[PDB]
Amino acid sequence: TKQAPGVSIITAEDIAKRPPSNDLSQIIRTMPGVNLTGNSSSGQRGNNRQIDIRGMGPENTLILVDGKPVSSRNSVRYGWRGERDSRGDTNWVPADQVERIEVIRGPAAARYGNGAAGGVVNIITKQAGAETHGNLSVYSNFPQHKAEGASERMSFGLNGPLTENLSYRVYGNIAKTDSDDWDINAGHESNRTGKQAGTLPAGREGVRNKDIDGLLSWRLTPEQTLEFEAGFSRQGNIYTGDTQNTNSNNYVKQMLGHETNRMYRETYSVTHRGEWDFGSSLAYLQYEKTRNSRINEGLAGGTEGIFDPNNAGFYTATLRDLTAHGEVNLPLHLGYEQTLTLGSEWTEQKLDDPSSNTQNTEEGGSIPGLAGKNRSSSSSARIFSLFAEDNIELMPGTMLTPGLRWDHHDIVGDNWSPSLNLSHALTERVTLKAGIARAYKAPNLYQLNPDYLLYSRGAGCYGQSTSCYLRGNDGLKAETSVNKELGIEYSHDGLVAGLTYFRNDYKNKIESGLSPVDHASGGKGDYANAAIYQWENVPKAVVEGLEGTLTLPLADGLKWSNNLTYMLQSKNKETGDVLSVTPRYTLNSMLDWQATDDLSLQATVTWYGKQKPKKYDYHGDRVTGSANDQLSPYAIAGLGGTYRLSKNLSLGAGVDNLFDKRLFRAGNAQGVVGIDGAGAATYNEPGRTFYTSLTASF
Ligand SMILES: O=C(N[C@H]1COC(=O)[C@@H](NC(=O)c2cccc(O)c2O)COC(=O)[C@@H](NC(=O)c2cccc(O)c2O)COC1=O)c1cccc(O)c1O
Ligand SMILES: [Fe+3]
Repeated sequence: TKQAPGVSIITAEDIAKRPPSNDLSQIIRTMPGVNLTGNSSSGQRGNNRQIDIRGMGPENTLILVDGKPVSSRNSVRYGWRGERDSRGDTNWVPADQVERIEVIRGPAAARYGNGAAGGVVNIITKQAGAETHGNLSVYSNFPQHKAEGASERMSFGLNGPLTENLSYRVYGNIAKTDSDDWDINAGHESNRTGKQAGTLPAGREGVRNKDIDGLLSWRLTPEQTLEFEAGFSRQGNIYTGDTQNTNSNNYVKQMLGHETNRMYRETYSVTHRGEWDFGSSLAYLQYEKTRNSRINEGLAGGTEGIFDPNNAGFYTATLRDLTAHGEVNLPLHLGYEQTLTLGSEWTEQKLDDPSSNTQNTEEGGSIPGLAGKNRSSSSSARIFSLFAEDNIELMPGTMLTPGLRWDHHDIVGDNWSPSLNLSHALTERVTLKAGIARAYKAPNLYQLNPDYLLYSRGAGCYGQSTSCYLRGNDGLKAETSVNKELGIEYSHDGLVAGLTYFRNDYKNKIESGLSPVDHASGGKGDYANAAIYQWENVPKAVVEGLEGTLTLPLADGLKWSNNLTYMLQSKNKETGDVLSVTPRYTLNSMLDWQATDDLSLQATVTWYGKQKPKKYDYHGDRVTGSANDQLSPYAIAGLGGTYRLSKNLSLGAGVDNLFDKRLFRAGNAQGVVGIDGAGAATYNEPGRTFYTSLTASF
């Protein structure tokens, strides 16, 4: 099965029958437990949604490629409301070179450590064979409404042997998703008056991709393998008017249709793999270098996250991320039969950002200990980590898996993340699973940095109208979460029925603070002597929900599958507001008809439940009017198919959103001056869209 309790596999076959436009989030999000959301509740950058596991936010979803971390979004400014203007990190590997995807949710993910408090998504690539193989994949879609951006995608792969002990695989992808038209939300925008009249919330950003990966596998002995791989990728956007607050100016408009951010991502990795008598061994060194070049934005008030016209032009933020990992695996023959794993891990994150730390203090007054001009660009953190797993067979069919992970973060201090995972055959058809772990979150380098400084004259300040600063805070604690799950699954002859309950108790969630810690001195007029807030740890928050699956084989050629997410709770227990905005439930339904040996056909439905916006504004006050708007439940249906022409050639074709259900971003969630709020209506849902596809492979 592709769904056990806590875990989902997506195969290459699934990727082909629900072909993604471009980013994998599209298909990853259809698993149980998984949503596609922003990180907090502002609605800012709300068309830039990313994979969210059990409502824990997408910063707590750790993305791996072939077991190796992706850190690139940590190169984008982390803003006052916990969003980055980033597309996330699931669009680095092209869909057609993926062998499979693993999604691991809650207690089974905490053993991976930093940033897995929601879970892990591990994107696995196809590997070289016994003979030389390769493929050519093309995809092209066609929206009904021309406003919306079409997508085109071309990718190859090519792999095989060279000597008897030498293998290679390479692939390369070129793709484009056109942006939505700059005006796509016209007539649907929130009410905009005075200076802000005419402003627009934006449609989906476009992107251009170039990815090129090369790998050599060398197995210098029967027991010993050595891999070298390098990746070069580049995403450049197509800008369509998006700004943090939905305000506009002339620089914004000048840039409509142009590249305004480009991310270059380079990865190099050496991996040694060892298999002998006492068991298995594995170690790797990865260097990820991310360059994030974008137009300078402002860092104050309504000017936070809009192109700054006084400082026109590009800056480049640089992320050097360094990862090395070691492990061994020992079968142990003892009074209980078992498997032991011992490992270290070391990472370094260097961040150079010459832009984010440049807000100055001439208006709100200055801040003792913080220079107003030429603050450092630099941040870094190292975590060292040790861990051990034991995989214990109590009695055949029953497994107990304890592990301990310890992490030393060189600023925040020591973390202890223990875990315990149980599975139990109760019957030959029924299996009970339980897991309880404490997962780990390192503050990001923006939260942590006393030189990172934002400003507002009042509207964004919690509990007051005066000017205020927000400041990074090196005193911060790590976020930890006690992720519980209890689940039960019937499985027999492709009949599958399972239901899991999960609760994550969430401690020290980091977030812009509520009380001033101090006041600056000096500055101009009514803004002088502004209040100073920091990034704080929220003492307690909770998420809670249900994951279900049901799979029935209607007849031989024909399979009916369903995945269910239901979100019971999502609560900042300090403020009482919600953490993320999710749909109350999500049901995904596929019917799969294997009509002939050669022709497969697929119908799908997704039902999304209601969605509620935040209740409180940036002041902490209760919102009014269109800031309260909710999104009603809706469903999206789709048909597609794949017709095999030969061993060497298949064709695909279908329609996403059969019934043309469309939604439109009206703005951000709350009122500001001149720009009424849009509540939960913060994203654009695309309409009917035809697509075709073609895959040739030897
Ligand atoms: O969405 C927000 N703005 C909107 C809506 O607010 C406004 O348009 C006005 N605004 C206030 O009167 C205000 C009254 C009382 C208190 C204020 O802070 C006001 O701004 C004017 O400000 C501006 O025109 C611009 N703005 C600055 O230059 C600025 C420069 C330095 C410092 C600033 O604070 C600035 O606004 C752009 O502002 C906007 O478009 C918004 C969000 C989050 C936090 C904010 O502070 C926002 O203002
Ligand atoms: Fe302001």
